[PDB]
Amino acid sequence: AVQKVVVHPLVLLSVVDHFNRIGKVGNQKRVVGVLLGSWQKKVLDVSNSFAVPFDEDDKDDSVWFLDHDYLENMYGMFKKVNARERIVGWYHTGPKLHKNDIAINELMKRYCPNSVLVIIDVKPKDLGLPTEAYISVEEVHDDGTPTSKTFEHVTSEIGAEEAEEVGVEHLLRDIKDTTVGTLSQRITNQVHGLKGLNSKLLDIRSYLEKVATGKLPINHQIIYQLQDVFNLLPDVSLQEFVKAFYLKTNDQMVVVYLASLIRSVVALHNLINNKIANRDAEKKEG
Amino acid sequence: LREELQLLQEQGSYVGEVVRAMDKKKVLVKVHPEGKFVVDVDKNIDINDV
Amino acid sequence: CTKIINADSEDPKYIINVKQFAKFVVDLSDQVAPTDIEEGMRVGVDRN
Amino acid sequence: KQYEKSENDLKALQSVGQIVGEVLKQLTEEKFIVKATNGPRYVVGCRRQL
Amino acid sequence: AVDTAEQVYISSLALLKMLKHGRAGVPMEVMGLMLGEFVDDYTVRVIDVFAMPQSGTGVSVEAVDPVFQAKMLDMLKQTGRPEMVVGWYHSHPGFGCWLSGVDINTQQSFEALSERAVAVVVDPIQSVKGKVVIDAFRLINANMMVLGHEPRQTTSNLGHLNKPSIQALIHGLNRHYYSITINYRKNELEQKMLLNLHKKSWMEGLTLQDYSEHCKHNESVVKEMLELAKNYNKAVEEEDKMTPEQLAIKNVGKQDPKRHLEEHVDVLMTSNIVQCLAAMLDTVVFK
Amino acid sequence: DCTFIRVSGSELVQKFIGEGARMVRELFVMAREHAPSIIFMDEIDSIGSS
Amino acid sequence: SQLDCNFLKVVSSSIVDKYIGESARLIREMFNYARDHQPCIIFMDEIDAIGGRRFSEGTSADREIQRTLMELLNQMDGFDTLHRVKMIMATNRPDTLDPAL
Amino acid sequence: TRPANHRQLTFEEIAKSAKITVNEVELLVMKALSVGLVKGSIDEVDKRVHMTWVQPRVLDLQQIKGMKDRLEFWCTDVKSMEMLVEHQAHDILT
Amino acid sequence: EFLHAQEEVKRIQSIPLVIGQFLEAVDQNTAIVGSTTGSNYYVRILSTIDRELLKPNASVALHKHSNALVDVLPPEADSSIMMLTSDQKPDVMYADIGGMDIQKQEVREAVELPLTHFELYKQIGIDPPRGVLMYGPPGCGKTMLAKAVAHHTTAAFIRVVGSEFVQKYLGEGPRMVRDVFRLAKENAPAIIFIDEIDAIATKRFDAQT
Amino acid sequence: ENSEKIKVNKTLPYLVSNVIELLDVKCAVIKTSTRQTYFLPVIGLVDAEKLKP
Ligand SMILES: Nc1ncnc2c1ncn2[C@@H]1O[C@H](COP(=O)(O)OP(=O)(O)OP(=O)(O)O)[C@@H](O)[C@H]1O
Ligand SMILES: [Mg+2]
Ligand SMILES: [Zn+2]
Repeated sequence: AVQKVVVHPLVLLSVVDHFNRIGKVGNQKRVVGVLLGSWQKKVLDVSNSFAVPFDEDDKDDSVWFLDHDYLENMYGMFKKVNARERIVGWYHTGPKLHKNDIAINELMKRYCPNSVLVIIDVKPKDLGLPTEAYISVEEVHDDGTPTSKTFEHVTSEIGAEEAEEVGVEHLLRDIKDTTVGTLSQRITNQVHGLKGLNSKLLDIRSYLEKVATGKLPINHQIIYQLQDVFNLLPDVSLQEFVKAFYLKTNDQMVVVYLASLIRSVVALHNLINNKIANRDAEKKEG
Repeated sequence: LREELQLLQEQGSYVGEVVRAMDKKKVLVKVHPEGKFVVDVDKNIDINDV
Repeated sequence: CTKIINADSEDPKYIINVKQFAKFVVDLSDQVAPTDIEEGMRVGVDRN
Repeated sequence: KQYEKSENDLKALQSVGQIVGEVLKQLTEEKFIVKATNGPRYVVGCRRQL
Repeated sequence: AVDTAEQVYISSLALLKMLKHGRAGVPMEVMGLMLGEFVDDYTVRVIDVFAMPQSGTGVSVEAVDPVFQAKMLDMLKQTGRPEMVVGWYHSHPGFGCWLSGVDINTQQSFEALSERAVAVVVDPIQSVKGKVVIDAFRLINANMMVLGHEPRQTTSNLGHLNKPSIQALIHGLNRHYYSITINYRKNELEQKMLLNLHKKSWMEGLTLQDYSEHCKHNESVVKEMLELAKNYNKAVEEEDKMTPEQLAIKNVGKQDPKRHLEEHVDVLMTSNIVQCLAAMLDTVVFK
Repeated sequence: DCTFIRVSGSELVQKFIGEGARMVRELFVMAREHAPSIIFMDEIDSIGSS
Repeated sequence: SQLDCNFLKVVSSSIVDKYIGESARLIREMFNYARDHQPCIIFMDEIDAIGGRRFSEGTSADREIQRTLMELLNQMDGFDTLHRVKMIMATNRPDTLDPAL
Repeated sequence: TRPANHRQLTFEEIAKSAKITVNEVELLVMKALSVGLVKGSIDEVDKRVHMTWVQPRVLDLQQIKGMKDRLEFWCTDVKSMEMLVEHQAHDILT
Repeated sequence: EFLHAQEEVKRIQSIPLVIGQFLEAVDQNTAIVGSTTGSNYYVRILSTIDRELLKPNASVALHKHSNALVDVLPPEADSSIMMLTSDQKPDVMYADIGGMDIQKQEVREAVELPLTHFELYKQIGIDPPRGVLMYGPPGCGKTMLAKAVAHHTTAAFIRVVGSEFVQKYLGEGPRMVRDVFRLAKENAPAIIFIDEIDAIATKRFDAQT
Repeated sequence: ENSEKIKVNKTLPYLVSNVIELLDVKCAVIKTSTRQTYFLPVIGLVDAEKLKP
């Protein structure tokens, strides 16, 4: 039972460099390491990590290597220098995840019972995706269905404590997405807030294209869980009509007479204060 | 605003009382909760400070 | 310099007052012998 | 049982120790005026849910 | 064959390891190592930092554990990258940055073993707001007492980055050690992933905060803006020749006529437009 | 049109040995600084009795 | 004993000494303790020591006692409602007590 | 059947389809509201039943096709009038 | 960069400030302040604070390290901390007293009425009365009437008993008298009820003690 | 290994003080001989029942 995980920004950061460490010999396109944590409540916390040697073969995709002995000693080091921290799970990248992750997880659940895994996305870093985290439960699958593993999802976020925002704010220094925004800042939030609306929708576009067209076997769970979405959107009516112009006008009145008039009179005050001070220095030059 | 914010980021000055102190570029200051100090002057002021 | 309240047996665990700063439970440094560190004596004390 | 006592001390070793003070008044919904037992006055806040 | 105005490159991953580990043990002057590569004569880079277990002595040569040294180095050889140590650091909470008398002895140990072995001093409790009090130093000989200490040469980037501060030149600056400049090996794909992932909001960009507190806040500003308009009436109908360039300067108070004016008009404008414009779009987008 | 000092004299007792007296010396030098001066006493049935 | 709470015992003769502003200070504290623990029973034996009666001149000692009395007299019926607190006064003398008491 | 365009169902349609009498449809719909397969409401000045419904089921792949066409009309309305906003306020967006 | 500057100026003050007291002002934007750590200082002051709140004296807010003036506290924000507001307040009402028909009206003229209908006094030019003495045999509704005024007043009410401001140290008592009347003058139209004052009221001719 | 770890962090010199009172919500209020009163929620390498003011 996990509410959400809290990503401290040293861990992802300490994944990207380790991807860049092996990148000079880079032929693996995945990096697996150990995720240290600090379990507090139903909300989880992560603030440290390290890596571990791992390999994987494209053929048969089930021959894989977590190193236990390397995981024993180096965690024994980080325990010795800081006894606050313990393991909570592991990480990898390459968002098209290999199906071997059942075997990786079920091994190292003997280190943490409620083990958890976080996928970072080093190269896809563009539209709307910070990270992603899964949780491991196993039902059979459903009522009259065979057995399965079925990774489940817990929502994620990026956390912030003091003396890392100090490291953050000193490192941005360029545009920073400055504090509480202007008119231009809010409109861009509406732009790329909406540019991801169809982006999530173009993904759910392609799913019920390729499942309803007739390629891959249908889930049943996702279908009716999509159905109630379409029977929940609001429509226009007379009660929506007279109400909207009741309070659009009420928002409008504050703009119209109180903001446009008074800003004009202030600029009109700057007329007379300029023109008096202009010509009284003009007529008194000589 | 930059000139203010830099001079804000500065450890403030002490205050010490001198009714009289000796000459030759060094004076004798007891400050507030402490003893006496033989200090040096800055070069924008005089030895005629007494 | 300080004073010594008392001592212990087989191991120093000496009790010493600056008395203007606090009273401390300290050790002797390696340059001395534990004989002449008797009670009520002026001793040389490290700053750190 | 002996390992239980050792792990209690590993918990016990990491505490910080605190400062005793008393509240003089409340200024705003987050600004307080407290005073230490032997020292100065301050302006403080709460943790989350105090 | 002597020193110059050099340059120290620290990685972004180093700096977060520095001032988190310093903030962790805020009373007790934490200690760690500095792991990089001497790239040429007068630039140096460091890519990685790991900490040290803390002894009862504190920051000295004895807190350097040689068996923790070689074992930590060994398990970084096969994972990540092996490289040479290039220095060390410690934390000075109660004051900004200067090498103490025990700091100067452990610097002698490393500069005898290594090439230059740059030290780093970090104050975590002073480094709070938007600036970091971090500085790096290097021990200078006494053999050049008849010659120029800080042997610098043909460059004009010495007068930048700091004048030697008064709280640091009261200690062994500039006759025991010298300062050295710091800039950051800062790159794309780490800059953008720290920008876009720490401050982001996707579905929040078209929410409403709807109207029970929004239209309430439309009352919350207008009311004192009425009274401040009556105060704006007062100064303008006053308009007396009381030497009016002196009359304007002897009553600066961050007050009525323009300062406490249209600032409110801006906030009333930005709040209501972004509210009503997002309201019309949700009618457009959702059916 | 002169420097005018109001002292309701009961405010020179404060709590301490010393301090209640030394400000009287520190009063008249503050009146000597603004050298034309008038100092006023309220209710000498207090300090000044017998 | 019957449905007890923080019962107090005051001998009412240890609460006088040399310095003038202390006998009122004890009485203020003992009532603040009673407002702290809401069921409470005050017991003060031998009220006649500090109960007394007010009169013209007793110059040295008696003015302290009357000011001690008026603090007691008007913090059990003060501006604050003494709530959930009961007081048992016991003295063997009383012929002369304050009629306000 | 009707996709909430006019989900205000008349009572006679229940009395026709379920072939139950008029007086039993209220106990019939309060039952299904009690079980929790629907979250509508009942008016009786018109005797019409309002329907806000949350119990979904299988929708038989030929009706995934009509579900696709709803999603595409929904798709192009998002994209088109996003472009109208970006082109209108391009000079102050930056 | 102008918005970066106003932010960094803004977030220098939301911090655990230390509190000292303002002592003297040299000139524009620099002054002398003494801390409540002892050890009087000399620091720069801001450009935010209107300088008419630094008269000779104010409790002020100070940064830890840079030690500069940061903010001016509200006047006498503590002193003796005596504001009877909303538990504790009266547990009584005005009509609860039976039969003091002349006397409820007479207190009402001096206390309740000039707070509301102040213009009636200005219409005649009276200078409405300032103090009131109540006296009688004990148990005749004196403290009860004072509770009823504290119900239906809209003023800052301060209760005093006439014994806690004579106390241990020398000169300590009259400083508490100073603490009350500064606190009332700093506050709104206010009411000070000093309960029985014949402790400190008897006229002395001379004391050989 | 834990006893070796406690050995290093339990190190002379010591401040002396006097326990003023003891609480549990195990808790202690301590005035040092620097004339400074501190609080600690966790006591340390003794037992609370073995202590006295
Ligand atoms: N007119 C009245 N109506 C109702 N109750 C009254 C009246 N007069 C007196 N009392 C009762 O007498 C009690 C004493 O009231 P109060 O304390 O005001 O008298 P007092 O004269 O102030 O006594 P003291 O002067 O000794 O303080 C009150 O609790 C009240 O219940
Ligand atoms: Mg009374
Ligand atoms: Zn050091």
